[PDB]
Amino acid sequence: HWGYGKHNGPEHWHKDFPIAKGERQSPVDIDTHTAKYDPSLKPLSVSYDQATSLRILNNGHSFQVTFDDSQDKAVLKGGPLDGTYRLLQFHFHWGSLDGQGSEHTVDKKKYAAELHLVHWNTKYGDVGKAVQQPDGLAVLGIFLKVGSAKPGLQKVVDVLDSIKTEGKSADFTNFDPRGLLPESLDYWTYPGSLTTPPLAECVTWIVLKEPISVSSEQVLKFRKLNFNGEGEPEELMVDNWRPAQPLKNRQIKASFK
Ligand SMILES: [Zn+2]
Repeated sequence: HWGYGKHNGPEHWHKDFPIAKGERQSPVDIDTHTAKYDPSLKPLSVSYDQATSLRILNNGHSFQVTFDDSQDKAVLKGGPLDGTYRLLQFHFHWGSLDGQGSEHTVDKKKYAAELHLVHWNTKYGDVGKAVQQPDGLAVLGIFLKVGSAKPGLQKVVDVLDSIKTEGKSADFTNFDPRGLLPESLDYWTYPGSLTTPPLAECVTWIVLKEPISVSSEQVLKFRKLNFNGEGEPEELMVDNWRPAQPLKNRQIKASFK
């Protein structure tokens, strides 16, 4: 069973998931000087006004907030995407200390955390089918730096004590993910993969340039979560990030000059 430790972490994943060594793996370092501005890229359309959050869950690798994706309520369109992508869930990756935690890096800089909003292409009908397609998923990635608090994150922070260990969930209705977005929707994009098993090469990555700021107290609460189930030896859920993978034959494109 895979994880982030010495004996089951990212450098082991290829044994159960050989696509780990594939041609379009994520995350990557974003070399800002090499990314080409693409004037044909559209602004991203984030339509989250009718989002319906359902539950918050500790899945043993991260925590996730899940949405009703049975209709087009919270959708991502435009940008590099063709078609409509439904929001299924968001989750985070973070570090043991503020100098690591993000999956993507920017000129090798690591952020304290990274938010992933996972969306699937409605033309494939369900997420299981979408992960089998090269354009099945769109993941919007947002960097977190530590400074001022993010008010729209606090409702999430405050319930994490109720989902400390793997398998715990709670109701998490009426959460508005618009409160997690930075001012600018300027972005980089590239074709990649899921960053956790099964590492499927089904993702159009959209990584926002502008980080959000969160407070030290907010990120400290992430670090109190446990990878373990209740009753097992306590192992803090920290450093749940995959390192940058080889870019290979890919171009990262920027929406902005
Ligand atoms: Zn992720």
